[PDB]
Amino acid sequence: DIQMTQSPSSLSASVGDRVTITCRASQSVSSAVAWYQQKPGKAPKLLIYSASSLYSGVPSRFSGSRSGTDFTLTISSLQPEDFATYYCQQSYYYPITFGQGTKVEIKRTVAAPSVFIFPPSDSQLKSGTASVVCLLNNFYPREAKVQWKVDNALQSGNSQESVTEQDSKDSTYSLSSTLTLSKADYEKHKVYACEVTHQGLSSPVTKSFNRG
Amino acid sequence: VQLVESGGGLVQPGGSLRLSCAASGFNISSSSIHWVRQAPGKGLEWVASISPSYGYTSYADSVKGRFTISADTSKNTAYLQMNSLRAEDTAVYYCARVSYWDWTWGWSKYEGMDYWGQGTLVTVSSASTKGPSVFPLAPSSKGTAALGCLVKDYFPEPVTVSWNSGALTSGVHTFPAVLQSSGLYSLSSVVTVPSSSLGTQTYICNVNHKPSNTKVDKKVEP
Amino acid sequence: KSVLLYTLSFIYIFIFVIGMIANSVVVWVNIQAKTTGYDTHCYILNLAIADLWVVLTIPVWVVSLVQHNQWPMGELTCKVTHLIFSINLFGSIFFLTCMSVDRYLSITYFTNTPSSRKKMVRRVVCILVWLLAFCVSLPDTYYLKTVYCRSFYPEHSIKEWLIGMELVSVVLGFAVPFSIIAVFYFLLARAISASSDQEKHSSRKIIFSYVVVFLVCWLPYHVAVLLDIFSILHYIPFTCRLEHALFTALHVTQCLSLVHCCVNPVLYSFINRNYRYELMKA
Ligand SMILES: Cc1cc2cccnc2c(N2CCC[N@@H+](Cc3csc(N4CCC(O)CC4)n3)CC2)c1OCCCC(=O)O
Ligand SMILES: CC(C)CCC[C@@H](C)[C@H]1CC[C@H]2[C@@H]3CC=C4C[C@@H](O)CC[C@]4(C)[C@H]3CC[C@]12C
Ligand SMILES: CC(C)CCC[C@@H](C)[C@H]1CC[C@H]2[C@@H]3CC=C4C[C@@H](O)CC[C@]4(C)[C@H]3CC[C@]12C
Repeated sequence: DIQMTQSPSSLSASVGDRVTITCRASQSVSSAVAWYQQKPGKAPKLLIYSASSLYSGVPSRFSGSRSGTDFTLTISSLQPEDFATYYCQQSYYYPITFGQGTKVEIKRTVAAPSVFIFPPSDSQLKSGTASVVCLLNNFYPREAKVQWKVDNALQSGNSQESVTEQDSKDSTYSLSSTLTLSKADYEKHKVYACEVTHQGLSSPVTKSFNRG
Repeated sequence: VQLVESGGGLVQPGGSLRLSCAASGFNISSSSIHWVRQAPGKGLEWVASISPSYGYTSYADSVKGRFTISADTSKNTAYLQMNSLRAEDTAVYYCARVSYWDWTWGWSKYEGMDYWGQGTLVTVSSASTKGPSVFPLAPSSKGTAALGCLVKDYFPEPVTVSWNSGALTSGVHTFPAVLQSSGLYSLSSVVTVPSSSLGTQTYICNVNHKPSNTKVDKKVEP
Repeated sequence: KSVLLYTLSFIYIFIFVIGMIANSVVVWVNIQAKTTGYDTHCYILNLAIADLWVVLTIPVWVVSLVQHNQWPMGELTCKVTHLIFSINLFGSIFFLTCMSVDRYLSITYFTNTPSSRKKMVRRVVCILVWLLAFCVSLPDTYYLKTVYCRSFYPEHSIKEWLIGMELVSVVLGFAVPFSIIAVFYFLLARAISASSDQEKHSSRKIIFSYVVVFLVCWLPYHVAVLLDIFSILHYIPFTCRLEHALFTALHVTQCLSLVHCCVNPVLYSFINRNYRYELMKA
């Protein structure tokens, strides 16, 4: 297997800006590279094939080059319809190996995250499993740190994090962290807390609630 | 070129399946057919490839000795048969064509996959169908409160959640499903509304599950 | 008679110029294209090199012919030229043979083979063909001397040697190459006919030319040579008219044969749209 590293892992460029994505191989592959474009939940399309040729149909903005074993895809103006991951393929040596991909996302100004805490309904206590939710709403950028510390006792290893995609209008994300315990374990503890640290927050925000 | 896949569906671990990519608009025998796989929320990967003419098939490491790729030129079709599937095979499979052109035999270029079919989800999960359990994420004690519905322990995907009979569509978020350790999905859908409005207009969330046609109208309220 | 020799000299000069220019251009484009992401073919480059060498050697033949069949140069030039010409000609013919089978396999067998493996296979085939051409050509120059530059075969069985050599030139020189090329281009035409997409892009009136130019080039020469050999065997009566007719036929058909050198670039690369676009770019 030929390992193909790709950078940068994640981009952030506003409409009209240039873009450059680099693909580094391991051995030497002679011009047998290609670049695709997978829109969210759709079959990838072929953007560039061979070292630098353009597949008939794509706009002239997309272009490729080559330098030894390092390949590069350059976009002059980043149209609003060009925001989707791009993958790097090599065909010289089987098995074919793809790249990690370089997601391209909208850019905007920093925005603080609205933090909320939701306890578990008394009805759910009957099931015996209690879950608490910490919600970060309408923030930017993707990076965000959320941690749980029940009565200052840090908890780790049991939590689920889920984020949405760039909002259509505001171009902002939204994150939910769920902490799951056992009914007896939840009843044993006194108070719960959620701490959020973010680029748009000067200091971490700690939102806490008591079991009663 | 109108490649189309088929097959796919929930399979018990260790079972077997046969996906079929049936081409059209060209003769399959003059181009190689590859199978590409995409894990949920991850990058693409290569699986196998076949030349229908004389059948020179090359497989990927993770599928060596397990996946068999065959071709039928009498119908312009390719078949990938998989057995002993593990939990890590959950993915979406596409079939791609590595176009070859003869009119440039002397001075050619390193071709690449150009025509891809649609996906065919292959969920290798030992779980079974189940109905979602809806729980109210009630508003906090104390200017815009937030409230939501948490649907837990449901299978398989998907689920559609609409708030207040579709009356509310601004400020409502439904996060993507996360596969719990136990093997049953969970999903939270939360909306933010003015604090004053609370206690006057009752908020209800609709959870509909086609696989078990289960409909729940949960009344979230502090 | 001298009129015929002067006309043949003019034709040879024209062929030399055209072949030199065309082969040089083809080799240059083939070398330069690899930097533009193309995948050029080894056989085309080797064929161009062989044609270039034959064209480079033509002038010695022209000078010898114009000098009333005299041989002013020494034996060293005799041997060197009669070796280089033969090696390059056999190499060109063998590459024309191998190229057809490679082209046919490209559409069925090599459809799903990584570029590295097919590149290695092509390099191996090229080396094998060069070695085989040199091995087949060596014996002819092994016994070539000047005293009139010609071949002085062993006396004890000299007769046999003559026909011996001739057989090779018709068995491994023209018979098998034509058989293989015709068979495999017919198979390729049938395979294209079976498919539908390939019909629009490609044309079926080029393969027929590929397989017919070989005859138009190498059939008259071989038939003339066989007639000469049969005459040397006294099967045909000895007459002034017959010997003159044989001489004229041999000279004219030899002049026609070297058209095979300058018609390869125009038939295998020039008509290619990608090659034309690349050349215009360069
Ligand atoms: C100008 C010229 C062209 C020739 C073209 C073809 C053959 N010969 C030519 C020739 N001569 C005559 C024949 C011997 N021939 C040796 C030879 C080794 S392998 C070979 N091929 C035979 C056909 C087969 O298909 C491939 C291999 N031919 C070279 C010397 C020429 O110079 C004329 C000499 C002056 C004179 O005519 O008085
Ligand atoms: C005594 C000589 C001049 C006659 C013997 C034939 C000569 C012309 C032959 C012998 C070996 C041949 C070389 C063998 C291999 C290659 C590699 C190929 O990728 C380019 C051509 C090249 C470099 C050939 C050029 C022609 C060559 C040098
Ligand atoms: C000039 C005449 C008399 C001899 C011509 C023989 C040529 C056509 C023969 C010599 C060696 C042969 C090759 C030997 C090995 C392989 C590898 C195989 O995986 C595909 C066929 C291929 C590539 C053969 C094609 C035909 C070949 C090139």
